[PDB]
Amino acid sequence: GSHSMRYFYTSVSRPGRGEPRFIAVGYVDDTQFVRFDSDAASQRMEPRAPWIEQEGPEYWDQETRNVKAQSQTDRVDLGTLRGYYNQSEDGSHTIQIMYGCDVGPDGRFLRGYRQDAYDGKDYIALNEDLRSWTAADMAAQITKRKWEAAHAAEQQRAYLEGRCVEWLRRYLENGKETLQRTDPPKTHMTHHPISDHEATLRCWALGFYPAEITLTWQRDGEDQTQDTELVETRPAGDGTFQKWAAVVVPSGEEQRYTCHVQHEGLPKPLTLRWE
Amino acid sequence: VVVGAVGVGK
Amino acid sequence: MIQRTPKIQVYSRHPAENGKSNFLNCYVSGFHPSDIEVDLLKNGERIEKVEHSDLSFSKDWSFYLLYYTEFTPTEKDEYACRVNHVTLSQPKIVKWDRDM
Repeated sequence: GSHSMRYFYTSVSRPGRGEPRFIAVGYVDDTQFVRFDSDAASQRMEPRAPWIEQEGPEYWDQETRNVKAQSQTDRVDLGTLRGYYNQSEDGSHTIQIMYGCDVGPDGRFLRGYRQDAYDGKDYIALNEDLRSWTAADMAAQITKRKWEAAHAAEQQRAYLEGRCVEWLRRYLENGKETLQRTDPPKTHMTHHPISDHEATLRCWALGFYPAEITLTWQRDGEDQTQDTELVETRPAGDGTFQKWAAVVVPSGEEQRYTCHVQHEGLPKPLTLRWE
Repeated sequence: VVVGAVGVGK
Repeated sequence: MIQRTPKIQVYSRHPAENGKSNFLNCYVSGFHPSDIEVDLLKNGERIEKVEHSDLSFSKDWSFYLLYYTEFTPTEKDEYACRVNHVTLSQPKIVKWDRDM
C-alpha cells in the first residue's frame, strides 16, 4: 500500500522550571522509529524500532544536530508568540508541529504537508502547492510574512520532495519485514444481556496493523448508528491495534444484526453474526 | 530524517 | 485558550487468562495540554514501574499516551487507571473490564 513518514514536535514552556520541554517522535505509518526528549538522559535522537538501529553514527549525530536546532528555535518561537498574543510570562504555552511526506506502492512522491499550532489551535500551515502559507490569525500573518521574506516555503518543499521521500523509501526497504507486513484483525463477537428485553453485541477486532479499520453494524442489511458505540482505535503495545463496535438489540432479534470488518490485510471483508 | 532550516524564526 | 478532557481506555494487550502473563494498558487520548499524571492501580494501590509511550498528538492537536505494565491477572485482583488533568475537577478512576 501507500506509506507515510510523519514527525511530531511538541514544545511546552514551564516558566521558572527551566527551559521549555521538547519532545520529537517520528513515525513510518503507525510504527514509531525515532525519539527525542530534551528532559531525557541521552540528549540525542534515539531509535525506537529495530530496523533504524542499523544506521551509522553519522546518521544519529546529524539527526541530533538538526533536531536540537529545531528545539532551540522552538524555544525562541515560544517567547515571540507570547508577545504576539500579549500573554503573561507566567503562563505555560505549547507549540505543536507536524510534517511529513507520502509515497505510493510504486515509490512515487504523493504528497507533502506541514502544519503548526499554538495552544492546541491552528497557527500556520503549508498550502497544498507547497509554495504558500495560510495564517490562522493576525498573529500568524506576521509569521507568514517573515516566512515569505525568508523563502521558508521552498526550504520545506525541498525537504518534502527531497530527503523525506528518499529516506522514507530507505526506511521502507530496511524495515520491509515489519513495515510492509499486513496483520489482519482477529475477530470474534460477545453477548451480554442488558435486561429482560435488551442485549449488547460487541464486535471485536484485535492484533491488526496498520491501524486503519472500518467496523460496521447492519440490521436487515442496512447500516445502524443509533444504539451504537464505537471506541477509538487503541494500541495493544506490541505494534498491533484493537477496536470494537457495540450495539444493543431487542433480545431474540440478535440474528438480524451483522458486523462487517474491513481492513487492508483482508482482501475480502469479514462478516460476523451471532449464533 | 528530520527537516532543518525552514525559516529564521516565527 | 482551549483545553480538552482526556478519553480513557483500560484493557489488556492479550485476552486475559488467570495465571498467565499479560500487559495492562491504559490509553489516554484527546486531551490538551500535555501535562497529565496517569497511575495504574492494583487493589487501589499505585503500581510502581509503569512505563509510558512517547508524547504525540492527532490531527486536532489533542495528545495521546499509552501507559502500560507487565502483570498477571487473577480472580482476586482488581485493576484500575487513575487520570488527573487540569481539565478534570477530580481525578477520574476507570476500572479494568475484561471485555472492554
